[PDB]
Amino acid sequence: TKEYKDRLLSKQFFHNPQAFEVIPDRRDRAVTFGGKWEYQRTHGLPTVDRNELENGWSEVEAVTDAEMHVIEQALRDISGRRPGNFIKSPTKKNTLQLNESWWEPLEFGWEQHNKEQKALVDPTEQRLIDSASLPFGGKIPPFGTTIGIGERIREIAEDYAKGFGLGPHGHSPSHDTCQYNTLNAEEDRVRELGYKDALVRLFDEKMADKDVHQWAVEQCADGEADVRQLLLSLHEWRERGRPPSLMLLQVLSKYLEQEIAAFNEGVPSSVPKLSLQTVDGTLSPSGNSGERSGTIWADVEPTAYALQYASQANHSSLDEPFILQLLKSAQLGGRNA
Amino acid sequence: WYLQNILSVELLKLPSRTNAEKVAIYRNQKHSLSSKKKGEAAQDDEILANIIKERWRTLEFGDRDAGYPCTFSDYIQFLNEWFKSLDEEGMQRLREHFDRRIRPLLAVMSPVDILWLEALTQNSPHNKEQLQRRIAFQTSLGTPEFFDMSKRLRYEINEDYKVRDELGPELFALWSKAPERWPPERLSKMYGLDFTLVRKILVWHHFKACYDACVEPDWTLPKRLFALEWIRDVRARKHGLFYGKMRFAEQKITFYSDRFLFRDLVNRREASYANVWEMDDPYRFLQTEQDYEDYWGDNYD
Amino acid sequence: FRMKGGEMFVEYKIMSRDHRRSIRVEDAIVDPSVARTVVPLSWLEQLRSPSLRLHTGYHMEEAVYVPNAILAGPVVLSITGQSVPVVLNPYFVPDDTWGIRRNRDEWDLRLGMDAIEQCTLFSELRPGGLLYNKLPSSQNVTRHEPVRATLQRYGMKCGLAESPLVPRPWTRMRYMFIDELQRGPKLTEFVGHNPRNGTQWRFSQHSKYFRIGVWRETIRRNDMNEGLHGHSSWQKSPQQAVPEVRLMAPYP
Amino acid sequence: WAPNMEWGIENTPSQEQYQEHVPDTPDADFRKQRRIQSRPVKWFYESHYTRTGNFAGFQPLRFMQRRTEREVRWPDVINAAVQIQKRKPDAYIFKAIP
Amino acid sequence: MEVYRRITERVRGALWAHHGRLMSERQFHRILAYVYNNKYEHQIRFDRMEVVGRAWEGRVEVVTTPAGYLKRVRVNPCLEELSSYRQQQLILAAYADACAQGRRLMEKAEINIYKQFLKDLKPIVMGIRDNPEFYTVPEDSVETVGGTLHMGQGPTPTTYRTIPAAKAHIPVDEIRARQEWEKKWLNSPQGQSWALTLRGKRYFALHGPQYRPRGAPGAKKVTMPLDLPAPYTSMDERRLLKKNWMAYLDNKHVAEVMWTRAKIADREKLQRRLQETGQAWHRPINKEAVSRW
Amino acid sequence: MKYADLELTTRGEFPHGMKEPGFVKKLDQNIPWYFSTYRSMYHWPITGDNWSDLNEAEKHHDLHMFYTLAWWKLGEGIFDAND
Amino acid sequence: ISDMVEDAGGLEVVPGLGELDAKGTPVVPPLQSNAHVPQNVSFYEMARHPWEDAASSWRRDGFTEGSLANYEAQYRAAERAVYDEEGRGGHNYWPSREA
Amino acid sequence: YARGQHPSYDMVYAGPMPEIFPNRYDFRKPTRWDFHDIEKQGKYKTSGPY
Amino acid sequence: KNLNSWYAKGTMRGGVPRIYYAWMRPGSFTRRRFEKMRNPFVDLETGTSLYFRDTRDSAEAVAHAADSKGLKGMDNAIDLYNEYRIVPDLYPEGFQWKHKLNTEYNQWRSNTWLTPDLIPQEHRGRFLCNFQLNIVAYDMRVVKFSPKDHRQWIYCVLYVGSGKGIAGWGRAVAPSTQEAKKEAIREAFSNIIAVDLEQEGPMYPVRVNADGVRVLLYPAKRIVANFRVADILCAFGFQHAGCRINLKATNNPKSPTHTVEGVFEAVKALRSVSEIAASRGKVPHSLIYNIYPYLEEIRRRKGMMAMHPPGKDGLLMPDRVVDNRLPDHLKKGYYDDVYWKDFFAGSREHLNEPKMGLRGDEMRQRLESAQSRPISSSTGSGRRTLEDVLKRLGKTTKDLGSIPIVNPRLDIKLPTHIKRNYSLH
Amino acid sequence: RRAEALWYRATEDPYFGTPQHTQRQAEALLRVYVQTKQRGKAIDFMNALRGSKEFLLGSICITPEMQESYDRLLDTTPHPHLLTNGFTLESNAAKY
Repeated sequence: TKEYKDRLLSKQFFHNPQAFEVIPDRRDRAVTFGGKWEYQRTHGLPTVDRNELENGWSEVEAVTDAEMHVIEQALRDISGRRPGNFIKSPTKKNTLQLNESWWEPLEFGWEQHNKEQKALVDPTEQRLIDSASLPFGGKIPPFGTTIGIGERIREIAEDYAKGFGLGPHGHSPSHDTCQYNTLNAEEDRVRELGYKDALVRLFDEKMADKDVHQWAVEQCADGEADVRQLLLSLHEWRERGRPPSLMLLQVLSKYLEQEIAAFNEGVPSSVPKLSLQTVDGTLSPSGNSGERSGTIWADVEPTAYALQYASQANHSSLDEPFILQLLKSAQLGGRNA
Repeated sequence: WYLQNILSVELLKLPSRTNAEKVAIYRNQKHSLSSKKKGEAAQDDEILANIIKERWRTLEFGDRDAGYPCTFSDYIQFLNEWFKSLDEEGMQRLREHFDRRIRPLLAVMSPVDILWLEALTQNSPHNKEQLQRRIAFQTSLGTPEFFDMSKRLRYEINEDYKVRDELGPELFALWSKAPERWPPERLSKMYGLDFTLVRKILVWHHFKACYDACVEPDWTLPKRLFALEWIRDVRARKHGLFYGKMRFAEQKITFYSDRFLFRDLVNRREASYANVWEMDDPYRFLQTEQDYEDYWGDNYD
Repeated sequence: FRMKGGEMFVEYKIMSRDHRRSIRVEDAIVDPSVARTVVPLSWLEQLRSPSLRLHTGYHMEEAVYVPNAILAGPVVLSITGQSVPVVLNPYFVPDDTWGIRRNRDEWDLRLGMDAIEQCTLFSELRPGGLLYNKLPSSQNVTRHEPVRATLQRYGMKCGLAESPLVPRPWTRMRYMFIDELQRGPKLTEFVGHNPRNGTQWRFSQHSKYFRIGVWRETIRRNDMNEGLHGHSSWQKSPQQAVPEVRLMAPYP
Repeated sequence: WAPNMEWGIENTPSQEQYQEHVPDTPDADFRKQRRIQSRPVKWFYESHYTRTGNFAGFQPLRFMQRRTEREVRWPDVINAAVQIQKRKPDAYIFKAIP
Repeated sequence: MEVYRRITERVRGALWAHHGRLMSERQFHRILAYVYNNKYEHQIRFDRMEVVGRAWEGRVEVVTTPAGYLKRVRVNPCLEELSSYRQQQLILAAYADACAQGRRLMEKAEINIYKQFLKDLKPIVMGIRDNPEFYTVPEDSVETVGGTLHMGQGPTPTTYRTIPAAKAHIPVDEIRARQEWEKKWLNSPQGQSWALTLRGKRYFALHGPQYRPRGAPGAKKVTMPLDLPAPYTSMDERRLLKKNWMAYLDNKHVAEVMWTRAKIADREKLQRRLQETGQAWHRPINKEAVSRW
Repeated sequence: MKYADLELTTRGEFPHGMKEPGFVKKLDQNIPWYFSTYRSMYHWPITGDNWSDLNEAEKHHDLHMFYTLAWWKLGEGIFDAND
Repeated sequence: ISDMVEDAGGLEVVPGLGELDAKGTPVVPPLQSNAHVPQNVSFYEMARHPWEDAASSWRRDGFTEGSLANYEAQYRAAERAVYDEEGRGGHNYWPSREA
Repeated sequence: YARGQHPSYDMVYAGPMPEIFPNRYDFRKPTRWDFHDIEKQGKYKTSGPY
Repeated sequence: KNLNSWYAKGTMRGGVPRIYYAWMRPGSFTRRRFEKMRNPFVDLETGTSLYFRDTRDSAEAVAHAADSKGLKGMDNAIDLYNEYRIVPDLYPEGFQWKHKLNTEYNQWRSNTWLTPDLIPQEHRGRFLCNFQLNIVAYDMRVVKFSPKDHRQWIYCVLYVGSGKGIAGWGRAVAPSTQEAKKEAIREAFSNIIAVDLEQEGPMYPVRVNADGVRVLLYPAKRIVANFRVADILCAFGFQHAGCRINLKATNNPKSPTHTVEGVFEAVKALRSVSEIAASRGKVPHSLIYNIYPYLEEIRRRKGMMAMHPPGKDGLLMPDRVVDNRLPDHLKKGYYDDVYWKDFFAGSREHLNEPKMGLRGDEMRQRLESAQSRPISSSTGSGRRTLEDVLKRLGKTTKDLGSIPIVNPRLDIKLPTHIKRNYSLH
Repeated sequence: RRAEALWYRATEDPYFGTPQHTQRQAEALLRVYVQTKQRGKAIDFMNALRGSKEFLLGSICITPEMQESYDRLLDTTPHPHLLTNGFTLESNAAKY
């Protein structure tokens, strides 16, 4: 208030006047008529009267059991397992980039970012990192040799690659005993399945050579659907495996209807049948139990998806003249990398 | 030159932005998304201060007839008029300047950087050639980063409680409003550090705060926070006739059985207090006239 | 400490100097006009707590008039707001001539300048506080003056550090040097008998005993050389044993 | 408040502190790492309470030690560590003092 | 206390395992200190109020402060003659009854603590959760190196979604519209008249910040609720990686160990939940949920 | 202020302390134990409140800091706000 | 408890506390409590934010006024010149090198 | 306290008394063993630094 | 009443400086492995259930009958930073920064990195202490490689010490002066010894017996021992100690060898005070200032603070699934109301299609980052792609601002560019 | 500094010390500062006078002699930014 501000102004002024002037004279310090300890009756800010201090709080809303159920629901929702934190995929396992100057030579995710640039982009304008310029053969040096550069590199790579969270068996992956991925059984399983989807597999085997722009300007009539949006979700669903969007899924329901029936012939009463139904806009394949598309996987890593997918090379991932492309590929054989 | 390259800042110009630059730095600042490059993060104030650092770095000394801003005589003459001008508070601010900038380097000084040091004012050491030779050999023996004193203070232990976020007094205007209702124990929750270091932060905090309100500090706050330690120093002195502060090498060598603290612990679990302030007030230690004199002996008033 | 009508009412606890016997007073008046506390005589025995330092109850005990009263002391008052104890020699007036019983159970007890000169309540006295009104009349007090009139007749012109010559009062501490937050605890050697006698500083390389050792540590820099050249400040390492070395630093 | 403990650098005189007479110059006594020395009255300007006392209930170890022995038997140049003393020149050259 | 230690430990682990962001422990403890001062500010005035207990029929009247400080004991003189022991146990029972009452109010205000601190940690979990990039999986899914396999038990869950698939709808929008409805109201016929009615002056006071004079405590203006969109705000790992990678590794390492242990908490709370409602058994019988991995 | 355009040919060294020692071939005293054995009287750092009429400690610290800032060229082109 | 009573001033023996009167009422009116739940002691409306009034426990190192006015303003200008360059009211994603 | 139930605050509990304020930098005060020239430190002038 | 002043202690050794700790040893200074949960225990999950043992009885934990949810006190986490320090810190962290290598630490801070052949293998990158070598006494012993061939094997004793705490002594036999010196220095860095200098001396008489030399280290007011033994104790940093050997220097055997060996043997036999205490299971008076935060939190957990919420466990169990994950064509529009139009410009994790929404300029910038990948023959053509066309023009691949081409090195016609990139913008 | 230590020992001394400072001791200290020409000290001291307890009580006053002598010091003595009445020109300063 005015009282507070004024007591404060006199406090600051008699503590140092020369700061409250416009041409501040020299402020050397002189004696206090109180005694060598006048800070005892000058010190600290001014203090308010206590009854007002403690009472003068205006009544506060009783945020009620309603909002409480809301918020407790918020947390008991987020507490759920986000997917990969248990087993981090090479992208999060290798995205490391230390601001330290010893880190950048051994380009950390060199070979992984190479694999990603080889698989998921065109060979015509893209990068590739080399174990030649990379220090230790590009790979980490063995244990006994380097006086500790490779030591601390392995250790930072470890601690950035450690997986945390509960897994499907009920233990952090470094629990004392409950082992995971024993003899690489998880990548064994994920090979022996692959992340392969009925619906997009059928869309493939239907189009099977068409240019996506061609198919899209087909299925979108003049006013029926926007080619922008339908292309967008078409792609983001085709590669980078997602659940197909609402509009694109209905366009599929109409366009694939022949292959949809050919999938829906021999069902008995009880088995699943690929039913492109979007009763609720929940695209989670565990919400549909993986029927709105033929997906095992309730959420696939976009990039391991796209890795298997681009290894499925029926798409024209090589713009070359064709007989040359196949001649080079055959002659340079199966070890072409 | 000083007015020019320090106080006449407007005569400085920054790298003028492009508009893709403006929009994109806005877009990757006002929301830091995933997987950003490291090229969007160098701010214009850090850039202004780095440019002034380069100004002071490339200031050179010699007769001003050449392209030089000034000679050693000109510069130290200005220094002398100024250092005579300095009053108390001027000298507080200057000695803090020394303490934060130079003084931490005097301990990391090296007989390797004698060349670079004399380079600062462009002096010429007596053996400049024998130096350049060996100093080059030593600087060869270690990484170019391992020997540049421009980068020998770049890590701080306990990187979570930095000092840049304590120059604003935590809940300042709540304990500047009744510092009898606000002991150290109400804010010793604000820092997840050891207890002694937390009280140490708190007293430095009250100081930053009183200084900034430009009011007199209460130099009895360190005493009122470390009263136990205060009286223990007083009795340590009175016992072993020394002055200063007691160091752990002088402590008693009593070994307490595993559960010495049960008596104190039940007295603490049961003792309730008429209200909060009797529960925690700074004179809950002081029990006898010996305690009160060992406390207020320093305070002859 | 509160005002209900400007007049200040402090809460304190009067205590025998040994804090053995104590008597609280909820809301007492603060008149910066009587230079002594006037408590009722009945407490001369409630707070007479005969300790050793004070053989009898108090130290000073003198029949005074204002003879009405017994001026007694020293009694350790402690005001709620303040953390410093306020030691007084209160007048102990009897309740007969001066029936201090104002209302039902109230008392009409007032805290004196004898105290306000020891509390942070003093800052309420220099013009601007809550007691500069009630201050008695004298030439250094204009009663109803504007506080700003007094500050400007003394030399108030602008804000605090408004004109840019006066530094900012909050760059006054651009850094608090708390050693375990920043770069660890110093390496503390001594040259002497003790930590408190000897000094921080080893003897520089220029000593008579160190120059052979420094010459060797120069030319044969890779073998290990006997000498006192180590107990010097100049050392072979890039790191010289100059004081306040932070031995646990992350990056030295 | 610290006492004025005995056998400081300042308390002690020469023939005790060092082992030669050393002038008591009130100006520029470099050996006491001292620059000037205004000598106002001992206890006049300090406050009165600070006059805590004079402690000397310990050993003047610079000057006299308990159980003195030649630190190093060989060579003969060593006594106890309380025999600090510079070198005595041969026949003493006495200038004329202006 | 450990309710809010558990809560914020799980929120820490959240804002990291749900987004590559770290909360600054400066903040982590500013939160707990705000709850602790919540409790100090309750306890303050709780110590200006009384609870009165009374022993048999009300013969012993014990006057107490809700924290449990016995202040007075008015006794019936038919109790002075019981004994020394039975006097003790009777005043003790009267104390105990008063303590029951005070602790009844103490727990009636600790729910207010829960609720203010909850309104506090709202915009933080609402930050991590009420953004287009917020998604979980079913807790039964065998999360594989490349994604999430499926569950086998209890088919067809009900995947919710807390967010409008439409354009963005944020609380700042809702509150600005709240004041606009308030504005149109205080313009409207029932508006301007109810505002001159007590029901309106009461609302104005108990909820009008912009009307606090120069000096009054409290919000001195109107505030939009807070916005902390995690997946669109690198919180601390930026600063940590810039300054030093050591602090980065350990700060993220703690956040991860914290979420890991809140997971272990859900796991053992579930474990008892099952041994309660008959799902599980008191000693391992189903090893192949651990031994086939 | 108070300017006169004087000159200076020999500045000191940089008082970094670590200026080489003038090397010597032999020692005038071939006794090394004398550096290990030399006691002295005590350096009582504070006697009572360490008050002295001239400000003998603060003054000297200021006069050392002054010239060391001079030689260090105020010590800020090295780094002040590179952070 | 015996010492809680002592420091509580001993038992004040008041005759006839819970003893009832013929008409069923008690003599010596009982002691009455004044306790409830405090309704204005949310700590957040207390230790609020310093410059804005968002009274909670979250730190947000804000931006100075001016360095947000000019900042955001010229961001708006730069966006209106990059994305909508020819001033037709249309946001052209493909402005020229010069825009 | 008289009863013996007070929560004892003794000096066993007293933590370290930390150097709250950095004292002042201790610049190397010159001695008779810091003489750039082995001449002033003879056997005939210097018997020790102080 | 202790007329031993603490203010007059310690025997001055001239210039020899000995370290003193302000409060506690620099090892036990830092506690990252315990404030930051970097330990085998936090890793190995077992036992993290106990922090939530309280949920044994669901009704009880919701009821909060006893505040004692904590494994060790009132809370699961009460004084995790102080109270646990009460235990004699026998095995302290020490120096644990991997900021710069062990090698570069040893190198910046020690005169041993200069002398690599000297430190044996174990200690190599370790030390941060400037070791002063003091060569006690060389000798010469004839070595008979054969009856006819004899060599002069000089035999050194030396002690490499720094009063900062660390000092070992090595004796060696080798044919030459400097080779025996090096051999002994490496044997010393093998026999390195340290000392808990928190007590700045022995706190009880250590009566050891080295290889024939009866040693007694005892407490004195100040280092009162031989010139050699005293410089050894100062090489350890003992301010208050005193060693006596054989009872007197006429008592045989005496030799520089036996003296160095005996004193180092005694300093080895010495036990720390914290180690003495812990060995007796007892809390040392010195460290009880750590339980004072916990004692105070006891005394201040009265009433409201001990009051724990009713029914609120803090464990808000998993129940359902949430998916705010929108289709990318939609999140491309989602924040357009709330933040800048096209929020999601270029986050790969966010936008499942990584390129969409961007203006061609920023895409060109991604491409400027990207480099020229080699051209196989099929890809190589006598046609001049806009790459070399704009090379010949020299202007820029960033000049074509209005032209919706973004990647000129694509061998696709102008509309083929604009169609492969029409889906996006 | 000697007169300052005298002033404080006059406050404190139990035998010869006076509880409230006398306008004699105050004017005497003023004239000490006026003697040794301490600009900043004299300013702070006049201010701490304006703020004392004795001043406020009106027991100790700033005499006309005090005001005029202190003003004369603040004139003769040199300012850090300003020319004070008491700067004597140099005919040669036209050099610069």
